[PDB]
Amino acid sequence: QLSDFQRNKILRVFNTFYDCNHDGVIEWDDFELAIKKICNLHSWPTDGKKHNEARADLKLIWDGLRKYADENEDEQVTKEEWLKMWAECVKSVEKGESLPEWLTKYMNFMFDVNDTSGDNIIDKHEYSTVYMSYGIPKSDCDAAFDTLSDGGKTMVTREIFARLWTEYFVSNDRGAKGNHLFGDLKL
Ligand SMILES: [Ca+2]
Ligand SMILES: [Ca+2]
Ligand SMILES: [Ca+2]
Repeated sequence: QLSDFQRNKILRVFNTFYDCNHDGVIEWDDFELAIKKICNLHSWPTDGKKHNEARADLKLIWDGLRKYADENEDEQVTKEEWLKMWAECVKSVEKGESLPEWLTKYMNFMFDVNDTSGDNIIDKHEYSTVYMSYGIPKSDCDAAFDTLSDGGKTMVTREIFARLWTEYFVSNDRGAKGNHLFGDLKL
């Protein structure tokens, strides 16, 4: 199963990015929250393309996560179910098979949220603008971004971001740069 390192990486994300209302479970309510949070960030109209567009993708993502981790079918993902899922989902990515569809779907969703200007590149400002809005300190965005972009040597494109996403969730390597996808970890 998952090491202390992996567990904590998987939990850190649960508590930070998924459990918006901060009550200890994931539900549709946390997603209506995200949508609000990102609209406030980018000043999208409550009813524009981006708002409804985003509401569609999250309905998909949620529907994906929950037909996947919600063993007990009550429309709620517990940390217990989250971890139980990730356990087998991880040992299955290190046996050859790729991620679940909903998880790629969230990754593209996140990428598009970052890539404000829409040139297919996350620049340092766009990055810190997002991740500061989830509580990650400005300095942990700068330390992170220098790692993910490789002091400027690598362009953070949709493709590169997806590969860092997988490293984050699955790698048991402390040296792996995808570890700092969501803000700098002291390792
Ligand atoms: Ca919640
Ligand atoms: Ca449940
Ligand atoms: Ca950009």
